[PDB]
Amino acid sequence: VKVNNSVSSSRRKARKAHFSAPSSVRRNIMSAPLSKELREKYNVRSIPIRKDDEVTIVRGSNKDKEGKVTSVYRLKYVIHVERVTRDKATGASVPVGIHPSNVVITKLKLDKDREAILERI
Amino acid sequence: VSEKAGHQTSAESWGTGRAVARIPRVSGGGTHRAGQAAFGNMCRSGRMFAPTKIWRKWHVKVNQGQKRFATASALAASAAAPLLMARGHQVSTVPEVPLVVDSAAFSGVNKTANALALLKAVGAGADVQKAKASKKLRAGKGKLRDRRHRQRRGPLVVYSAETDGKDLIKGFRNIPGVETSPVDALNLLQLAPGGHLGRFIVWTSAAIKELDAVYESKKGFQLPANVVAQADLTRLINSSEIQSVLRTPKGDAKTKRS
Amino acid sequence: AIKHNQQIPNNHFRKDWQRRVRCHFDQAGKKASRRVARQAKAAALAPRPVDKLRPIVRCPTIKYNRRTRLGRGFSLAELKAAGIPKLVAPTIGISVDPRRANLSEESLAANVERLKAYQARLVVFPRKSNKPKKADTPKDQQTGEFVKSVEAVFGVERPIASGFKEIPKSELPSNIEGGAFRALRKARSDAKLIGVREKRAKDKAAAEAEKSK
RNA sequence: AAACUUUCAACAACGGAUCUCUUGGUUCUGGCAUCGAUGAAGAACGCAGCGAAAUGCGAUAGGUAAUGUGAAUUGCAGAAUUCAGUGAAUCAUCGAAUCUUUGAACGCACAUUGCGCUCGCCAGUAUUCUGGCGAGCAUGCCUGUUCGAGCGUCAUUU
RNA sequence: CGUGAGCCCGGGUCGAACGGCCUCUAGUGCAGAUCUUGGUGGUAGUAGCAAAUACUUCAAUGAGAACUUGAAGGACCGAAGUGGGGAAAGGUUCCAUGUGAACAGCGGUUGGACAUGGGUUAGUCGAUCCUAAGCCAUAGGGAAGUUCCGUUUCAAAGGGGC
RNA sequence: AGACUAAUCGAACCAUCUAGUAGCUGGUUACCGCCGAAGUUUCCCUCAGGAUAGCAGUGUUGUUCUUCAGUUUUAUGAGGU
RNA sequence: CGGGACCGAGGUUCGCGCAUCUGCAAGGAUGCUGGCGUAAUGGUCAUCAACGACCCGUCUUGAAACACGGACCAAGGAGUCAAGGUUUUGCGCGAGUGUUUGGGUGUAAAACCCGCACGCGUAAUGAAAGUGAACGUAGGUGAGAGCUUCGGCGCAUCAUCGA
RNA sequence: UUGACCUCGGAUCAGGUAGGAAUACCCGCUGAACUUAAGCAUAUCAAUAAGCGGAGGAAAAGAAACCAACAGGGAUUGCCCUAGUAACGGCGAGUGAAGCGGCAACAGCUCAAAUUUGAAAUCUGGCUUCGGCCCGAGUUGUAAUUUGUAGAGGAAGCUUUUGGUGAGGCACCUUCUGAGUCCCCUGGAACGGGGCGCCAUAGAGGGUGAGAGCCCCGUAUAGUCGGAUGCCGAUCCAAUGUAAAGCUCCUUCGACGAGUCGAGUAGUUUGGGAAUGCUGCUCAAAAUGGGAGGUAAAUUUCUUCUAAAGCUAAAUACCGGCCAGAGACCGAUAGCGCACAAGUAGAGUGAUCGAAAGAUGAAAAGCACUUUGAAAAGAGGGUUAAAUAGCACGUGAAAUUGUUGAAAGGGAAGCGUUUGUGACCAGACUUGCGCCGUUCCGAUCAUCCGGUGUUCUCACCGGUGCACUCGGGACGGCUCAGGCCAG
Ligand SMILES: [Mg+2]
Ligand SMILES: [Mg+2]
Ligand SMILES: [Mg+2]
Ligand SMILES: [Mg+2]
Ligand SMILES: [Mg+2]
Ligand SMILES: [Mg+2]
Ligand SMILES: [Mg+2]
Ligand SMILES: [Mg+2]
Ligand SMILES: [Mg+2]
Ligand SMILES: [Mg+2]
Ligand SMILES: [Mg+2]
Ligand SMILES: [Mg+2]
Ligand SMILES: [Mg+2]
Ligand SMILES: [Mg+2]
Ligand SMILES: [Mg+2]
Ligand SMILES: [Mg+2]
Ligand SMILES: [Mg+2]
Ligand SMILES: [Mg+2]
Ligand SMILES: [Mg+2]
Ligand SMILES: [Mg+2]
Ligand SMILES: [Mg+2]
Ligand SMILES: [Mg+2]
Ligand SMILES: [Mg+2]
Ligand SMILES: [Mg+2]
Ligand SMILES: [Mg+2]
Ligand SMILES: [Mg+2]
Ligand SMILES: [Mg+2]
Ligand SMILES: [Mg+2]
Ligand SMILES: [Mg+2]
Ligand SMILES: [Mg+2]
Ligand SMILES: [Mg+2]
Ligand SMILES: [Mg+2]
Ligand SMILES: [Mg+2]
Ligand SMILES: [Mg+2]
Ligand SMILES: [Mg+2]
Ligand SMILES: [Mg+2]
Ligand SMILES: [Mg+2]
Ligand SMILES: [Mg+2]
Ligand SMILES: [Mg+2]
Ligand SMILES: [Mg+2]
Ligand SMILES: [Mg+2]
Ligand SMILES: [Mg+2]
Ligand SMILES: [Mg+2]
Ligand SMILES: [Mg+2]
Ligand SMILES: [Mg+2]
Ligand SMILES: [Mg+2]
Ligand SMILES: [Mg+2]
Ligand SMILES: [Mg+2]
Ligand SMILES: [Mg+2]
Ligand SMILES: [Mg+2]
Ligand SMILES: [Mg+2]
Ligand SMILES: [Mg+2]
Repeated sequence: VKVNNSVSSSRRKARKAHFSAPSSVRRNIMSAPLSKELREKYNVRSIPIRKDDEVTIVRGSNKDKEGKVTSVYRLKYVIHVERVTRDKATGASVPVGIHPSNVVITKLKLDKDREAILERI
Repeated sequence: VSEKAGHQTSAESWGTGRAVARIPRVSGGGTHRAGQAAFGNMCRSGRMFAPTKIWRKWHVKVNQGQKRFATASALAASAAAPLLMARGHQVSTVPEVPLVVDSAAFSGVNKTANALALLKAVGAGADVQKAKASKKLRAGKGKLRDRRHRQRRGPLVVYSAETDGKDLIKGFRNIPGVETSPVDALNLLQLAPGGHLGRFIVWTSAAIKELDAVYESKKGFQLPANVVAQADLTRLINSSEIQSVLRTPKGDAKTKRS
Repeated sequence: AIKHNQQIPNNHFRKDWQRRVRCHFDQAGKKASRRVARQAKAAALAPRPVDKLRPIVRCPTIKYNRRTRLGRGFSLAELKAAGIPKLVAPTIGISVDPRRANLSEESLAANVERLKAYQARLVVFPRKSNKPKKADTPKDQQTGEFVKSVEAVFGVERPIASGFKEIPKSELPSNIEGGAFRALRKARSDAKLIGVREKRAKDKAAAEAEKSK
C-alpha cells in the first residue's frame, strides 16, 4: 500500500495533476521503454522521448511500423512518427497520435545532456 | 451540507391576490431567477428538509466486557471446522482447525516470496489464491469516491510482538486478503468480518503460548460461563436418564386423517 | 404542552444553542499531537526528567482530607530544613511554592525526607566537565541508568491510610465511659450552649452577686 | 366508402428524462502565521503576429534579469543556428528589477486628464517670460535643531 | 410467477459497468399542496396585423420587387411644419463597400440589422477664470465612536520688495 | 386630498434579525394481514383549542378444577310517573 | 323405487361397522370407450353484445355536486437530528456498574490496554438543628404455582393484623 | 545692554511614526425586536443580532487585598465532575454559577516608596568610526541595590562566576534505485478470455484506443548525488578575582501605591438574595491599618491575604488567509449562487438583486469528388467499429406531432362480470421405465497392498464368457405410465 501522509491516493487529485501538468512535468510522464539491446547496453529501463529518437510501435493498429519521431506533441500527450500517417477526405496525409507508452525506443539521439541523463540512472 | 445552502437570498412571499402559490419568491426583474421560489424543500434551488448536521451520533459506545465477550466468541468460533467452511474459506486440506505453525518457520518471512510459500505449505494456499482471483469492480458510486475494488478476505496471521518480532508483517502486505495481527490486540473487525463468525486464523507457536497470558492479564474480565453446560442436544435427549421417564409417544409423525 | 405522567423537562435549549455546539472530532488527533509534543520536550530535556519534584499535601476539605495528593511546590520551611537554597531548587528539578505554609510538624517532616531522598538519588553534572566543583557529582558516580519521569517514581504511595489493621485481644482499647453516642451528643450540646453558659457566668445575677459582695 | 375523432404498434419528429461518468462542491482532520505611507486591498485604462472574453502582465507591459531542467510552442508561418546551444518552452524555481492613472492617497481640486508654488538642468536675446526634463510641497504626533514671542521671570549693566 | 407492492424471460436500440443473498446505514417510495423547475397541448391557422387623407405607370437590378433605385404623374406636412440647428440623454447609430441566417409582428435585392474598413484638426466656439443659492476643509467645541456643529470664531492665520 | 415622497404611502425602498409566531387553511409518497373508535365527564380569558377520564391497540403477567353475566326464576325493598 | 343437476377434495395398510368363510356400497372415483395430438382446448389484445358503473383528493353530520385544488408530461417534494426523560424488548456484569476527561500503545481519526477520582445505586425522613431502620426461623392469618416421605411444606403476588 | 530660566510658537529644519485592508477566532463599548409566557407590561429571547473602536497567530487572563473553616490548599487557562445543584423568578414561563476532586500544561518576575553624595557612576543625536570627542537630556532624579517569598546594616565561616572545538542527530529542500508488452481466440484497439512465467519492505492511485503488480508516471524500505542556514550536545584543551553573587545566625530596623478604600444614592447587570460587578453624583479614610469570611446592625475574638503600578510561554479558540490528507457525503433541478469567459450576462437612480449553461469520436479521420438548386441544402459517394455518433453531436423516456398498418364511432369516452368474432401467442405432446428374443466388452469367487463404520470397499490379477454369467447399441414382441376434449 501507500504509507506517506504527504502523498494523496485520491482519484480526483490524481487526474487533475495529470491533465494540468506543465510542459516540464509532461516531459517526464511521456516516457517509453528502451529495447532489449539498449537496456543491456545502458542499464536503463525507460527515458522520456526526444524529438529525433527512432521508435517502434508495439500496440494499436500500427503495432509493427517503425520510424523516426517527428514531433513530441506534449499538449495532446502524443507522439508523431514518420510515415505513420492517415488520409483526410481531400487525400492529404496527416499524422496519427501515438502515446509514448505504446512504443519502444530502438535508437537514441545521444547528446551530452542525454549522455549525462543515462549515467545518472 | 453547508449551513448557508438554500438561504443565500432575500426572497419574500408575494401573498395572495396574484394567482401564484404563497411560497417565497426571488425579487428583481432581469434574470431567469426573477419570480422563482427560493426557500423550501420543494423548490429547485432551496434547502433540503432538515439539513444534516455534524452533531449526529457517529460513534457508538460499546461496553468493554461485551467487546471482550464477543472477541472470545470470535476466537472460539475460529476453532470450528463447520464455521470456517460456512464462512467461505478453503480449508479442505488443513489438518487441524487451530492451525499453529512453529514460530521457527517465520524466521525468513520478511520477504513476500517466502511468506507466500509458507502459507502454501501449511495448507492456506487455496484461501490465498481465492482472494487474489476475486478482485472485481464494485457497483455504484463507490468507485467515484474512493472505493474501486472488492477482493475477499483470506487467512489471518497471528503472531507475538515480543518473541516473533515485527518483521513478520513486512512479508504479508502485498498478498491480497492476507492480514496480520499481534496476539495482544486481536481486533474483532478482523475476527468476524461483516458480523460472520469463523475467520481462518494461522497462529504461530509463540502466539499460542501467550493466548492464556493475554486473557489472564485482562483485569475485570473472567472467561464467561454458559447458560447450557452440554451444548449437544442429541445426547441430552437420547440419554438413558431422559428416555426412561417418557410416558411413550401418544401419536406419530404423520397423523391419520379423521 | 405536558400530556402524560412525565418528568417536568429541564432542557436549556432556548438561546440559539446551535451556534455554540462544540463537537470533539479531533479527540484522537489532539491526543496524537500531545504525544508528539511530549516526545519533543523529553528529547530536549534529556537527560533531565521531563517533570519536577512536588510535595505531598492533604486535600483541603472535610470530604477529602482523608486523602493526600501532590502539591504545587515545596514550602520555604521544607526547603530550608532540607538544606537547599530557595533559588537553587528550580535549577535542579524541584518545584518551589512560596505561598504555602506549614502548620504541622508531621507534614513538614514528611516533605523534608522526600527532599533528602531525591537529593540522594540526584546526579548533577558539572557546569563545565573539565573542572568539577564541590557540589558537582563526580565522574565515577555518574552511571547512565537514569529515570524518565519523576512523578512515576515519586508519586503518592498510600494516598489513604489503610484500614486493615489487626491487634491482639490483650491490646484491645477501652470504651468511652458514658457511651460513644452520648459522647457525640454531649459534644454537640456544649458547642450549642457555649454562649448561654458564658453569658450567665458573668450573669446579671452573678454580676449582682459580684456587686452585692 | 372516404374525411374527421379515438386506441395500439413500427419508423420519423419535439423534448432532454434515465443510465454511466466527473480537473467541481461539501464536511472532517493535520500543519503554518505572512498586507500597507519602502504606498495595501479595490478600481480604471492599456500590453499578444494574427484576441473579443478569461488568465497573466504594466510603456522593460500574455512580460525582463537570475537559477534549474534539458529540445520545444502549436490553430498557420514564424525559432533550424537556439543542435555544443554561451540553451527552446504559454516550462519550473525565483533571492534582481520594471511597475501607466488612481485608491488610506499625501500641493489645492476633480462631474476638469483643472489650477498652483520651490529648486536644478537644457533651448528661445532672459534672475522675473515661454517650452521640455528631473526632484519636490498633506495632516497629527514624537525626539532633537535653529529662529523667535511674552514686564511669566532672574542677574548685571544701566 | 405472485392476492398485491413487484420479480423473471423473449424481441429491438445501446456501449461499460452490474447483480443475488445475510447484516449495517439513510437526504429511501408521490396524483394532487392556486406545490417548484423545465418542456408540451386544445383553444387555433383562431383573435387579430383598421388613428396620422394615397397612391399609379415604365425601366433597371435581382432566383424572387406593393413597401429597392431612376424617370413621369397624383398627393401630404403648409414656417407654433413631417423643414434647418442645438441643450439634456444616447454612444458609433455617422460614411463607403459587401451580405447566408436572425431582426425590421407582410415581403425585402433595402436598413439605425450583420461583416470589414474609414471618419470628429481651434490663441479667437465651449470648458478652463469669477461668484450665486449652497457644499466642504482650517481654529475650536461636542460625541463611546462611525462622526456632528463651526466658515470667521475666544486663532501668534497673510501678502510683497532689495 | 391622508395628498405627494421613482407605476410603492393611514408611514417608501434595500439587506439582516428570519426558516419571526400562527389554537387557522392546504398538502403529507409501496402492498397484504389482524384488531378497531369518538364527538361524552370535569377544569381552563374555556366556546374553531387544550389537560382529564371514557371508548381502542399493542406488550405482557397470575394462571388456564381461572370466574362471572346489558338474562330469567324465587324471596324481599325503594319510587310517586 | 325412479328422472335430473353440481361436485371427486384426500393419496401405501391401520379405523368404526356389515356380511360370512367370498368379501363389501364400510375413514373422499373408479372402470370401459371414442375423436384429436394441434392452435383443437387455453391465454392476451381489439371489437361488438347483455347487465351494471356519477370525478378524483379534501373539509364535513352529509360531495357526483351549482363546495375548493386539478390543462398535460418528466424530475424534485414534506414526522429528520441532538440533548434530556419515561415505558417496553434484546444483551453484559451484577451490590455493584460505566475504558475512551486523560495516559500507554498502535498496521495511526481504527483496534488493544490502564487507573485515580466521579456519576447512578446501596437509607430514609425533616423547613432545619438533626436523628436514622430485627421482640420473633425478618412475624401472624387467608389464598396461592410447584414439590411431597401423602402429613405436609408452600416461590412470586394479593388482602389483612402487627413490628 | 547682555546673558540665563519658564511657558508658548514657526520651519518643505534632521530622523521617524499613525491612518487603510482584514475582522473566522480574540478584547471592549453600544444595543433591539421578532419569540416564550397559550393575552401582556417585569421576565424571556439576550447581557444575543445589527452598529462602533482595537490586536495577534492566537488573543485575553495570570503570579491572591484568592479559596476555605480543613490534618488546610496555593498564578492563569482548558476538559470531566460539581450541576440543571445553591440561588434568582408576575417564585409563573423560565434562568442558574462557584469551592473541593481527576486531568492537559506548567515559570516566574519588573517598578514607586531609601542619599552614588568621596565625586550622574546614566542616556538620545552629530562627527569620528581609530580611540573617543562635542551639543543636548537629566538633580522637579538617569545608572547600581531592594519588591514583602522579603530586604538593609552587622561578623565569622563556607561557597559561586569565564572563553573556545564541534559527531550527528535532528530539522530544509534535491538525483537515483523491481518485475512480460511471451503464444492463441474475440475485438477497430486487449487493459478481456485461455496457457506459460516474473517482482513484491512495492497488489495505494492515475494514464495508456475496454477490468494492466510486471507499457509509463508514481507507490514500499532505506541510503547516496548534493548543497543553504541556524538549534542542541560528547570528548578535549584556556584561564583567572577584581570587588559581584549566594548560604547559617540573631540584635537593630524594615520606606510598601488617595478623590483611592469605604459609605449613601441612581441606572444597568448578575445565581448573588437589606443590593454580585460596573458606571454617574455626594461624602470621603487609616496604620497592626485595610479588605474578604454569601442576612442588615452594635460589642468582643478568630482565620486568610496585602488593593488602588507593570511584564510573562504552554495547555485553549478559530478552516477567514496559505498548504496538505481524507469521507458508509452530493453527483449537473444534486453539491457552494458559480464543475463552463460566475458574482459573469442581465435588472434597478441607488442601496442591492443575480441566473441559465458539463459529455461526438480511440483518433477530426469534422464528409474529398459528381449532380440538382440563386442559395440554404438535397441525392449519390466517401471517413468510422458505429453517422441507429455530423459539431442542432454519449444513451434519447413521456407529454405533444407526422406517415404507414389494424380497428371502432345515432347528443361523451373510459371501466366491471360474461360470451361470441378476428389477430397473435406460451405451454403440453414427440416418448420413458420394465420383461423376453441379436452383436461387441467385463461379472461370481479367491489371492496381494492400502483404507475403513471391523466388515464393507478401491487399487494388480487369476473372472474367459453364442441362445451360460455381467454390462452396453444395433433391431422386434408384451405390460405399465403418459397430452387435449368428451360419452
Ligand atoms: Mg386562473
Ligand atoms: Mg377498450
Ligand atoms: Mg466508451
Ligand atoms: Mg425526501
Ligand atoms: Mg418522483
Ligand atoms: Mg408529478
Ligand atoms: Mg398546478
Ligand atoms: Mg382572421
Ligand atoms: Mg384594431
Ligand atoms: Mg415662434
Ligand atoms: Mg431642433
Ligand atoms: Mg446610414
Ligand atoms: Mg418581417
Ligand atoms: Mg423574410
Ligand atoms: Mg463640516
Ligand atoms: Mg378623510
Ligand atoms: Mg407614486
Ligand atoms: Mg415566513
Ligand atoms: Mg382564568
Ligand atoms: Mg375547520
Ligand atoms: Mg385520551
Ligand atoms: Mg316529580
Ligand atoms: Mg332422488
Ligand atoms: Mg383462441
Ligand atoms: Mg378460444
Ligand atoms: Mg362493450
Ligand atoms: Mg346504470
Ligand atoms: Mg393523496
Ligand atoms: Mg356544512
Ligand atoms: Mg346542487
Ligand atoms: Mg376552502
Ligand atoms: Mg381550477
Ligand atoms: Mg475513566
Ligand atoms: Mg462508584
Ligand atoms: Mg406478611
Ligand atoms: Mg406571547
Ligand atoms: Mg400564541
Ligand atoms: Mg401579541
Ligand atoms: Mg456584532
Ligand atoms: Mg498577552
Ligand atoms: Mg446528579
Ligand atoms: Mg439570563
Ligand atoms: Mg439601585
Ligand atoms: Mg447596558
Ligand atoms: Mg446593584
Ligand atoms: Mg497582561
Ligand atoms: Mg453504436
Ligand atoms: Mg452513438
Ligand atoms: Mg444524441
Ligand atoms: Mg409518444
Ligand atoms: Mg351531431
Ligand atoms: Mg377469445
